[PDB]
Amino acid sequence: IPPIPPVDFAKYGEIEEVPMTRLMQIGATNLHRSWLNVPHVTQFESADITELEAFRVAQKAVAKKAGVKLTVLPLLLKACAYLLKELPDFNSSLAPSGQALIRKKYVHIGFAVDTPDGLLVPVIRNVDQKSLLQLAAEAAELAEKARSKKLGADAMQGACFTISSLGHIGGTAFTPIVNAPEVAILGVSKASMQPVWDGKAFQPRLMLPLSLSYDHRVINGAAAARFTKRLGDLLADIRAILL
Amino acid sequence: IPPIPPVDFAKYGEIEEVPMTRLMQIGATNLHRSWLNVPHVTQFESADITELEAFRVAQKAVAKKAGVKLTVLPLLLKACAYLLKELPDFNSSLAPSGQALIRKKYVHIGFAVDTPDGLLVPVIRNVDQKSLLQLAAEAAELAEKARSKKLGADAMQGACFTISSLGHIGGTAFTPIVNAPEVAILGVSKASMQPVWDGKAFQPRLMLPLSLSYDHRVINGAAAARFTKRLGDLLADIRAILL
Amino acid sequence: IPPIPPVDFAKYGEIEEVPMTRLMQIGATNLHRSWLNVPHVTQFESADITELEAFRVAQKAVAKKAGVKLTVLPLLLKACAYLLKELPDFNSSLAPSGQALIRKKYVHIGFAVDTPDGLLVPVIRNVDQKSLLQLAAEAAELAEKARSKKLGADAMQGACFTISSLGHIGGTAFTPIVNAPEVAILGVSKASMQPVWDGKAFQPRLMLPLSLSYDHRVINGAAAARFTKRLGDLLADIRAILL
Ligand SMILES: CC(C)(COP(=O)(O)OP(=O)(O)OC[C@H]1O[C@@H](n2cnc3c(N)ncnc32)[C@H](O)[C@@H]1OP(=O)(O)O)[C@@H](O)C(=O)NCCC(=O)NCCSO
Ligand SMILES: CC(C)(COP(=O)(O)OP(=O)(O)OC[C@H]1O[C@@H](n2cnc3c(N)ncnc32)[C@H](O)[C@@H]1OP(=O)(O)O)[C@@H](O)C(=O)NCCC(=O)NCCSO
Ligand SMILES: CC(C)(COP(=O)(O)OP(=O)(O)OC[C@H]1O[C@@H](n2cnc3c(N)ncnc32)[C@H](O)[C@@H]1OP(=O)(O)O)[C@@H](O)C(=O)NCCC(=O)NCCSO
Repeated sequence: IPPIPPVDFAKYGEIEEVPMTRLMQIGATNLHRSWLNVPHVTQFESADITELEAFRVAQKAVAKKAGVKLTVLPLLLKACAYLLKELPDFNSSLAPSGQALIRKKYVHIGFAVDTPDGLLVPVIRNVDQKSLLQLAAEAAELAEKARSKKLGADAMQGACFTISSLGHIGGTAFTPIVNAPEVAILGVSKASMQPVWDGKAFQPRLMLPLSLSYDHRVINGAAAARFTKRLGDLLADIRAILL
Repeated sequence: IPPIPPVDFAKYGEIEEVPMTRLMQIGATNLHRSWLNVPHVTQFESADITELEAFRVAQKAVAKKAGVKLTVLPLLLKACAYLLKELPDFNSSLAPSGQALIRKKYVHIGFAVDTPDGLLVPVIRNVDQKSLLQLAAEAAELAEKARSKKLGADAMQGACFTISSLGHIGGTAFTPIVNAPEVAILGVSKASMQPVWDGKAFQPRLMLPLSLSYDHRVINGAAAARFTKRLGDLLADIRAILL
Repeated sequence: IPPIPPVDFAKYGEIEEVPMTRLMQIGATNLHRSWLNVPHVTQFESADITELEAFRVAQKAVAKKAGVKLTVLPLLLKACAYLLKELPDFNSSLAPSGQALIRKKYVHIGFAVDTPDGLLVPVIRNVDQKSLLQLAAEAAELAEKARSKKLGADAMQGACFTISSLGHIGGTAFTPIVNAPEVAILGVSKASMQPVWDGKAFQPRLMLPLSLSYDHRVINGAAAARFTKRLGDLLADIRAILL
């Protein structure tokens, strides 16, 4: 690939060189490798989490008794685990021959944590088997280890899918980069109150923005529009996961 | 381009290898080729199809008498053909010297069909010369041949522009990949009722999400913001095509 | 990278070859170089410019007396200069060793101008030191020189960040390409009246669509969600820049 020509940046004013941490560098190399290997598409959707939110907030007592804080992330993790089992193509990777998919029968899910030194993506194993407060507690433990640089490589391996959550900061949508050899990544942005038409008038519903980026060699657009659609349905009524 | 390192995925759980159809593989190779050759931008827009819809639905009788089903796709196809003639840069391809555009004086348009074996994009020739019920009928014939694997290569060649429609499934917007050597692709997502300000109060209008991805070497951003804008205008009043 | 196979386009109809200007070609080569080097993410946001607009429109008299026309671009330029100093990572470039950032202590900002021959991006130097009517006047001078092909290379060098504005044409959002070796680019689309919930009811606020694309090797997603968030806040009350 052509390189970018070097520029004497100090011609224009005062410059200062600050160096990258090895995590940045590792991170930089991996994203570039994914960017060049994966033909990326992003499918955007909005889920009505009006009732999910009222549940989350009413279980605050139980959550405080268990020592966990229940945010939207354990709820996303449960729903995606369920879906990764209903739509296995999303749970798989392109074999190195380029002529097969390796379907994973397990569901481990990574989530992006933002630390001073760079990005880490700890993995929760067998997300499909834990409950909302287990996932709540583990998510929190892995994030504090990540931030403390006390997270060990054992816990950043073997993920099938990644959730990248910026809802705590802001934003309307974004287009995340697939962590190859995974095939998809859900980005989550900030929930807003919005008018949603009911057939007769607009009702304020609390809408969660979802951005699913995917590897188009493996996933075609209708399958991904279908994934986001089912996720939007599961989050509108999480009791459907009981069925 | 660096490859992605192989991972023993079976360390983490049970795996199963399922193979890709030759269509997937063909598809995979082509998208990767487009991804690396085309600097992609996506321009998003929403068109008010409140009146277009009421027309579509009122002509249901005529459509049933002709045996066709009239969806939004023949209407998109007519409007894009008209526009591909008003803005010829969108109707062209970058010559292999890299120093010229080959302007096509014809309008043939492909549309993405989703089949069990992978994606096919049949082509309707001379879209600019057929009527809404001709395009309606041909679209339907080509899609059933595509699904029946009875579509023959003659009909997947010489397209100038592609429409990729997921409105039947869901979604807010997405970023399609340009089918090189074409220069643009319109993605269409699901229409929603939305509040649109009239100067004094918000009115429910039925809004169609459009995502136009384009080859930025050939098309600059203002030309594409202008294409989506004119398309939004043509769909708001399709009688302007008579002018 | 594999090339795209040549197609005899004249099999399908009449073709015409028209050639690219040297600006297109230069432009084409640079975008391709950026596309392959930068792993791109776009973060979308909306800023409430209801009060900013009423200010802009009330200062029309002062502006007419100074000979300038004050649009939203000098206001974007001031706010981004302020922010490029609060968040210096956005004001920097990846050193050629790939292991350091070169932090620029200056703020010069480029803006995309659309001319018949192709795209030019003149640079305003030391944006952080000029006022709204200085930036208003210079922006206008550089754009008319650009359009007159009388802009000279001196003025297209040493930029730290680019603003690409299509608000004058239309569109909901788009994903611009980073001008390497810069690390981010703000795209601006058309402002719309929109319902924004106040805790009790929806209020029409005039919303500006922002699309920030960035070089993910250098900028991680939470930093960019934070940049767009602060910009949305500065534009909601530009007096915060006085603080
Ligand atoms: C650890 C975590 C992954 C997840 O955090 P979390 O458990 O959702 O929440 P948190 O950080 O504790 O913040 C929680 C508050 O914000 C709220 N919030 C979280 N998601 C929200 C959403 N999507 N919408 C609105 N509000 C949200 C929580 O519900 C919570 O409310 P209270 O303060 O009232 O309890 C996140 O802190 C993080 O670091 N994200 C970084 C992701 C990233 O950097 N991606 C970059 C790569 S881009 O390809
Ligand atoms: C054949 C077709 C292209 C087009 O189908 P179509 O003719 O528009 O409609 P359909 O499939 O018959 O479904 C029609 C129903 O959904 C509705 N629908 C279609 N577009 C709609 C839209 N954009 N918004 C809302 N509803 C829509 C129709 O109007 C119709 O309504 P009724 O059932 O009441 O008549 C589509 O079936 C298909 O396979 N699309 C796949 C595209 C794709 O996979 N892209 C992937 C690559 S991503 O880069
Ligand atoms: C010179 C300029 C950069 C900026 O123009 P400007 O100073 O904002 O405004 P303008 O062109 O004079 O048009 C101004 C009118 O549109 C309005 N307008 C500008 N931005 C607006 C916005 N974001 N929302 C709504 N309206 C807007 C102005 O406020 C102004 O209103 P009046 O006519 O009532 O005064 C632009 O003309 C241009 O050429 N943009 C091209 C960008 C581009 O091509 N990008 C492509 C690469 S894509 O990666």
